[PDB]
Amino acid sequence: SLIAAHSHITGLGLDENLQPRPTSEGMVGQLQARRAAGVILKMVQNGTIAGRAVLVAGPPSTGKTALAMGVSQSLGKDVPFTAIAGSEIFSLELSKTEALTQAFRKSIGIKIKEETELIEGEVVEIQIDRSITGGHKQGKLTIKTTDMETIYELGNKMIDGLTKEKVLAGDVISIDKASGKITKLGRSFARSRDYDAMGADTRFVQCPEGELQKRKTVVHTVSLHEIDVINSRTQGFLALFTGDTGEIRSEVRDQINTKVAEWKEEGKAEIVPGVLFIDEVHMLDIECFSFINRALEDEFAPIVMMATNRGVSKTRGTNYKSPHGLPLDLLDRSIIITTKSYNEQEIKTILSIRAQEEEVELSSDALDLLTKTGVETSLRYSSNLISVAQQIAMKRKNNTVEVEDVKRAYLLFLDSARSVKYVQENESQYIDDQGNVQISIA
Amino acid sequence: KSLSLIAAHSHITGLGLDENLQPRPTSEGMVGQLQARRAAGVILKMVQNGTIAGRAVLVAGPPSTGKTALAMGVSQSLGKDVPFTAIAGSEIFSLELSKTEALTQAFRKSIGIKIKEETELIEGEVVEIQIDRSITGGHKQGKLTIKTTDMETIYELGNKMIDGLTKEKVLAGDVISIDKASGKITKLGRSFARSRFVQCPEGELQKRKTVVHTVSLHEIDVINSRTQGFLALFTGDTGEIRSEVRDQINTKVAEWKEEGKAEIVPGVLFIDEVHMLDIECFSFINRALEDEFAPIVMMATNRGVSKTRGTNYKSPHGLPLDLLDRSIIITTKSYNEQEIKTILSIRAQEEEVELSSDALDLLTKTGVETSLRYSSNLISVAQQIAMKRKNNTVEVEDVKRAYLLFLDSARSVKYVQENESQYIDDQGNVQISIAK
Amino acid sequence: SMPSMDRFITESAKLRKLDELLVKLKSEGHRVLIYFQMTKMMDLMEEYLTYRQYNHIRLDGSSKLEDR
Amino acid sequence: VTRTAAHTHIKGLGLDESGVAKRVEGGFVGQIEAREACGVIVDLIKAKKMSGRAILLAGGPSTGKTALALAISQELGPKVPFCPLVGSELYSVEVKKTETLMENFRRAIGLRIKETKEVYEGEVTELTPEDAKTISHVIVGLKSAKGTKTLRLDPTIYESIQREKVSIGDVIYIEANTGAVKRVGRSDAYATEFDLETEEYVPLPKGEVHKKKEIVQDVTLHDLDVANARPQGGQDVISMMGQLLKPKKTEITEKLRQEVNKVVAKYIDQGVAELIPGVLFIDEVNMLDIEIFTYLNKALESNIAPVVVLASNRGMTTVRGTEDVISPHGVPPDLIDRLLIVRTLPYDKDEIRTIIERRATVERLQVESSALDLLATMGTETSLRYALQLLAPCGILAQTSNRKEIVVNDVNEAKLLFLDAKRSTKILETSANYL
Amino acid sequence: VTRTAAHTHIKGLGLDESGVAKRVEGGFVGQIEAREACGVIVDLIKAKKMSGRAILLAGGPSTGKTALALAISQELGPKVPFCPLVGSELYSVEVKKTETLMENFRRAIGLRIKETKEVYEGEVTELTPEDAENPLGGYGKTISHVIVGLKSAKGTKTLRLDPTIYESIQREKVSIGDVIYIEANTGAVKRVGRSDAYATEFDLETEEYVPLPKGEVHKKKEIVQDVTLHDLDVANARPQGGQDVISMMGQLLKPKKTEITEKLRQEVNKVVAKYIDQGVAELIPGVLFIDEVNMLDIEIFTYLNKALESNIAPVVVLASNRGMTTVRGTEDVISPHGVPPDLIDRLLIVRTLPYDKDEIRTIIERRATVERLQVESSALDLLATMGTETSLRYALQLLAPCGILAQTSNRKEIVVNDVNEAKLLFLDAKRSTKILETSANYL
DNA sequence: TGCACAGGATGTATATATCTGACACGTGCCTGGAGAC
Ligand SMILES: Nc1ncnc2c1ncn2[C@@H]1O[C@H](COP(=O)(O)OP(=O)(O)O)[C@@H](O)[C@H]1O
Ligand SMILES: Nc1ncnc2c1ncn2[C@@H]1O[C@H](COP(=O)(O)OP(=O)(O)O)[C@@H](O)[C@H]1O
Ligand SMILES: Nc1ncnc2c1ncn2[C@@H]1O[C@H](COP(=O)(O)OP(=O)(O)O)[C@@H](O)[C@H]1O
Ligand SMILES: Nc1ncnc2c1ncn2[C@@H]1O[C@H](COP(=O)(O)OP(=O)(O)O)[C@@H](O)[C@H]1O
Repeated sequence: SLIAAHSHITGLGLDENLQPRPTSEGMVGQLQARRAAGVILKMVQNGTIAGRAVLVAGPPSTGKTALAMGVSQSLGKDVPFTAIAGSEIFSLELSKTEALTQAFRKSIGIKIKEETELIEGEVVEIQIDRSITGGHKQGKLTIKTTDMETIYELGNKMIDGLTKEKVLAGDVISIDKASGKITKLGRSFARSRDYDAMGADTRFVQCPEGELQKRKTVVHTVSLHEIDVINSRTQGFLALFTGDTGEIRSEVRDQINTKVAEWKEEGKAEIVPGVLFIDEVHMLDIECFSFINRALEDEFAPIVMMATNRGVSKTRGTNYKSPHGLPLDLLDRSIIITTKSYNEQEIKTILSIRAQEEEVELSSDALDLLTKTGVETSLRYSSNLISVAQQIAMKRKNNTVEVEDVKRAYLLFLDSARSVKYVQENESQYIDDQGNVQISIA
Repeated sequence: KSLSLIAAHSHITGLGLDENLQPRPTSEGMVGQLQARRAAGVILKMVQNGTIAGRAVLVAGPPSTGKTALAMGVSQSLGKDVPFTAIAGSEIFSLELSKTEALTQAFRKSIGIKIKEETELIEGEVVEIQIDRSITGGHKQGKLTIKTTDMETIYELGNKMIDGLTKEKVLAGDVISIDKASGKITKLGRSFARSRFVQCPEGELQKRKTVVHTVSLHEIDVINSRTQGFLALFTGDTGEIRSEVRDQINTKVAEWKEEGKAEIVPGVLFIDEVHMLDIECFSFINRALEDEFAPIVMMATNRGVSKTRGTNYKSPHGLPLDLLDRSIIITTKSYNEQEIKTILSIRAQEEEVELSSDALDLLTKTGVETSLRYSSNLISVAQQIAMKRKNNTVEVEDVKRAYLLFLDSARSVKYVQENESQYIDDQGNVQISIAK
Repeated sequence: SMPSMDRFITESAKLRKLDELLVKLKSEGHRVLIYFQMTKMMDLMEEYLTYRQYNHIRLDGSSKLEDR
Repeated sequence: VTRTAAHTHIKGLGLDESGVAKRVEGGFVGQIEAREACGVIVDLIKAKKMSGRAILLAGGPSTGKTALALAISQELGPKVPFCPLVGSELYSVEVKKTETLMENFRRAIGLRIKETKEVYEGEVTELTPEDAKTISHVIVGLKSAKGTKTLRLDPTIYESIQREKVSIGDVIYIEANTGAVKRVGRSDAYATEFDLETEEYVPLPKGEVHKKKEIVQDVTLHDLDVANARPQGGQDVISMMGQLLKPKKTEITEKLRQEVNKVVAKYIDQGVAELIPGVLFIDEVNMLDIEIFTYLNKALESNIAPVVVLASNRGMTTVRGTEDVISPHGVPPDLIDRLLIVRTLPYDKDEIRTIIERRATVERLQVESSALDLLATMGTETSLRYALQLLAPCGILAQTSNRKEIVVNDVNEAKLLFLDAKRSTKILETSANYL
Repeated sequence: VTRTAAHTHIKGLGLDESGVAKRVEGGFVGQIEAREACGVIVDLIKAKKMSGRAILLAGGPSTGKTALALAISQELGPKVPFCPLVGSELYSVEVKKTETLMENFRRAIGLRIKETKEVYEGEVTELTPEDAENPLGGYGKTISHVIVGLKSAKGTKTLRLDPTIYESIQREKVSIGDVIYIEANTGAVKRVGRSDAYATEFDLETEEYVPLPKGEVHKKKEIVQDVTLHDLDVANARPQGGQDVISMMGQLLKPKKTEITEKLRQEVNKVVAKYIDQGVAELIPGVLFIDEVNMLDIEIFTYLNKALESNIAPVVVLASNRGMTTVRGTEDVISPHGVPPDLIDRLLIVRTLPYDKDEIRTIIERRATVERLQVESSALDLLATMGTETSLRYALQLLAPCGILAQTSNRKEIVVNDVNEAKLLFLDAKRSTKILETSANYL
């Protein structure tokens, strides 16, 4: 992929005692929040308790989404991490509670164990009997290895898998019984007489030896929401991609819960919980908070992580002000992690890490100037200036960003404060709140 | 039929009136409100005459003073076959129908059409069925012996009767009913032969039965509109029926009325909590009452000089003066202690609760102190406390225990107001910790 | 949905543990006798064996004297 | 017997041949100038030359506006289209309000078609198809009580015949122009072939086999617009169960309306059709949004727009959808510049008495003359509508005591039982808990 | 081993046979009067006579309102239906809130039906159709009959199938040698699997092998089903289950909620009353639970006023934690608990009380027992003092980070240092608000 | 002198296990009923 904003973070940077190293795994500073996030990560990996709400709060440009990305990178594969924004709940197709229920159920994974049989051999004879219209298909398949020789019976899906990537009586194929996958490994016979239509340029492999049929055990992870969408109607596997799953009824959900408990009892399946991350949680109505207050108390609930940057602001859907934009019912049943602002040394380390990520070589004086201008202005502006000064650096044909490149990039592009200063100086040229402007210069 | 546990108006069997439209002091489960009962009897005679249409009657009064009970008494005294549509005020705010369309569908469900037709049926007990079939089934010969308690016969069977008899498999001793024209055969069960269970029919085998159908105008509007079938009467997605089909139905009904093939019956549309309607609904109702195919509309409200919905001014009963000019108003009053005691006695006899006299006096005192509905609700939960200590009759201390356990409004308001720091106020400020 | 066979085996803990022991007993390649006390307790166990397609024969009170 | 509902004592404007209103004529009492203006408007509509003319009649509540509109509709006759409407009916949740306004505009332009109905019916006695796998034709011989008739038929009708499962001896119904085939049932002559049967048996038709009739079809332009713009497709003649996909209303384009106008203009020039413009009546016009008021200005300047009649009972009132626009009758002034306003005056005592006597005569009630003056005094004190609506409880209370004449005791009893708005408001003010 | 989430330490109300609540049993501590009132309500529900009764649970935040409703649901048992709702769930974009409220009202009335099925089953041995005279005649199907030969244990039958049954037979893709299952009530066919009388290891489609069915081919069996009235309503509204064209196309279209008319409900009520009168049905009314009732607006309250006065509606349990709050959808009315006074007049309010220090301490002790943690006595005293000082829920949710911090130090017990470190790492609402007050740029 | 409580004895309940016990079905055969005059 490309280079993103949080592409330099691989994990949380913790030792075996859950003590954060100062400069490791792309995360610097913020030791208390990193220790708390490691505690939350170990709580998730324990898998015992459910329905805990964690809130990350602080000023802007502090490392909140960086902390969530570090937690998701330390989580690893096969554990679902659903990351959504606050504005994605509002839809013209589903209600708010239905979208919240789907986002909750996307973060619970079910690990299902299956028994399969693998067949690898050389094809000898293929007989395919089809009706006149081509609908009803059946036939026999004679496959061999160097020791055995077996005749199998074919269904419709097997004939469809054979007539795609067409096997020509001497190819070495591999068939998975439980998955229905046919893979053409290559041709071993290398027949001379061939029709001049297809390529048939497959690689030369050997005929396999030994047992024709081998038993195997496979596992796979399927989310709960996938099972609800699949069992919702006839073509739910299409609705898993088209997103046309309109307001699944509650009876489907409780029958799925009963079947999941039955599968856990039988030893077939095991439940793997995950993390649901809601960035910018303050853009939610009070009805969404009221639904979350009851959805957190279920057994099938993931660890919900919320991030916000608001102070004492107005809760959406009401007419009063609350801390973090959240009502006190949600703040009572949630645990708060507080992030703190940086020094100049952490800013310098962040800028050095981001310059190393973008393959940009900086001089020491350029790094000091960027550190100073990231102390004065925001950190994100000095982070964004690096690639611009880099392109200016090959515009004068040297592969090292000097002080003059940073000065030119500071000259061409503006801050938040300088644009405010220019607008307040030349208010007559911009359209104000009442729609007044002065276009003519005479 | 008509399964029901116990309703809040289940003790009302109709208006208690004599032949001279005077109310008895206690009859058919209704106590008190003699002027309201007399006015409702006048409205009932207005409906039963059926010679005028489109009249609005408003029932207004304080809450929990016989408003919905009067409508239930009118509906029980109306009898069957006459339509009665009872909707709420907030039911017309749909998502796939406009408000005027929902009001039109509610209006046209209260006018019925009476059609009488006669059919022929063959009902009896099957004695013996003899079926002869070929190898290929090209031809089939059939003999059926059927009987009642008065006659015996044997029928030579055709092909389609044989195919309709092997489908819906009948044997000897069954009681079946056959329609000749449509070919529908209904198994009524088995006869009284032990060797569900239905007595054998008597009289003639081929009877001529006349049935009287009552079809609302809305059903004919749905059926005649070709966009949806008759299943829209059950699924409910009629979806904005046009006006030309309604005009055709009105002209055809007026054409059938002259030739004597059909009769018009009018009904009552009851709109409970009419103050929840919007101003545009009131403006549609102002013109919907001036039509020949309009029922008698009864509206109920308890608002006094409230804000009209959709406007910014206050109006009496929450209704604009144009609608109040077209209506006649029935006013209900509050109850004394004897009316409350009689109503509590009737509700005690309805729920099969045995009450002591002192418990009845305590319930009457706490009914005139707080509310009628609170004392009505206390009886069924006092009976469980009575049964818990293995006693049948409800005593005084059981009512006192139920008063101690379940709170009323006036005590709960005071308990909230003394401890306002523990609850969420209008500003979202609450205190959860006990100390400090 | 037809009554399943795996469920027939997982709702009884004794039958489940017997299946777990019999898997390694068959992997060892052995010979095994099982004693019972009820008619249907071996009638269902025959169904379990035919699910497992194991070679088995039965001797009980209803058996004739020649079969023994 | 007869149902009377707030009207139907109005049979017309009661004008003479010179357009001068008599005082008591056509069920109208008083209101000379408004009736004469409505007669002029009726003559203008019967002229059938102008398009998009709009009038508005304004006054107080219960003063005779809707009665005047229904009198206009009675004066024009039944062949002229008349679409009644309330202003709140334009807000639909399926299409925009401008589309509904254009639909109600095109619902008020009619057509007259001369047609001929030809019907064959009777018992089938011969069904001999002829080929040249494809049938060339089929010969059907019908039979009734007055004789037989032998007809040739194309195979298209033969496919409909074998759709209906028609054999020898069934009574059928064939329309010559449209090709409709209906099977009535088996004949009564074949009722004894079996003792028990599934077929139904009907007698022979007593009339002739061949019947002819002249009919006149009345359609509107909106019906043609609906019939040419079905979104899913066509439908069969018989469909007791609806479509699997629900067809909702759609925004019909201008191109379809232009093509419909072209086809109708071609059919008019051959003398087949006849164009009858009509009246679109909108009551309670103050319940319209400013957007519908703006689109009405465009719709009134078309070449096919009918005569529009509006009613309102507001004074200086803010327009709905705006904030600080005050205009008379709740109608914006740019629209007000396009109509003619007809004033409608209130009533004094004796006309109220005469109207009460008229409604008593229509409702088949006998009122004593002593009770009539008390009813008129009650009507002047409270409302005309309150006095009019109190006649039927008075009649029922008189009939209860075995009297066929209204006695003033019944009027006092009906006053005591049923209240008006003012006494109910006085109860509302002098009360403690929610009435 | 097991999953715990904010509950499941509660197994019931914990009463004796006289209805007197113990101080600590059944997972409950305190709240004696509320538990006794809920026991009276439980007996009223088990009486199965009343209809449209309602109670309201009023109290502060974190006092045990949802816990009492879950205890009622556990004391009733799984046979009695129980429909838990939140107040925000009634606003849907497919159908109006009135229909959703009526749907949840009808979803809480159960029914138990003894159902008789006519069943043909066996192993397919012969599958022979015969043709029509003119297949291209336009009207009528291609075939006329299908001869099916079924073999079961100790029996063998032959059937001449209708073509309409054969559409469902061939839609299941049966063949010779398959064990099938035909249900004569609806015409539905289930293909069980290949017969085990033939070979097994020569298949490639992971099929299931089944022995022959016992007994005769033609059977009649009795089946006890549990069905709510809402299930019958949505079955009749969207008909899937026949063999006709409409029932076949009903399974393929996208489902959508529709406004079910009252005529269908009256017909369903008539059929259910006939089933009860025949003696094959039993009616089980249930409980509908609406938590956070203050999220409803005035229109749903006004419809609920009508819906409680029907003769079918179940017992409704509400909950709220507002003192004197304006009702949503209004401007200036003020009512207790956000519930309008006309609805308040039909309720029975059950008051709920806050806890003390000792009750907080024993609740912390029991929840530490449930989560399988060992807590020292001084740490338990500090946790109880913290719960009195800040919140019960904050002291509840700090147990598991304390356990994690104890486990990272290679220990089993929880000591004071872990509680202090969890205090320093994790904050509550009051300290976060105090930080936000003394903040620089809206922290 | 009488009564109440506790301990022992015995009935029993319901699925077994052996285990007969008297019944209903799958093959020969020959002669007498059916077709023809
Ligand atoms: N410790 C850190 N390690 C790596 N990147 C950081 C760190 N702290 C801050 N950042 C950078 O600062 C920005 C933090 O903003 P964001 O991720 O939106 O979270 P928040 O809004 O809570 O500050 C990110 O672009 C991230 O790259
Ligand atoms: N006259 C009466 N006779 C019998 N029951 C009555 C009478 N008046 C009131 N009630 C009872 O009082 C209760 C409240 O009546 P209702 O009119 O439904 O309340 P509201 O006035 O709020 O509509 C009802 O359950 C009804 O049974
Ligand atoms: N001149 C009249 N003669 C007879 N009846 C009249 C006359 N004017 C009005 N009415 C009656 O008075 C009532 C007024 O109703 P309507 O005209 O609908 O009120 P509005 O003018 O407010 O719409 C009608 O029922 C009508 O029959
Ligand atoms: N009497 C009690 N005994 C044990 N735990 C309780 C008791 N009361 C409340 N709780 C706990 O307090 C928490 C909050 O109670 P709950 O009713 O869910 O929320 P609220 O009281 O805010 O409605 C629950 O997790 C519950 O386990």
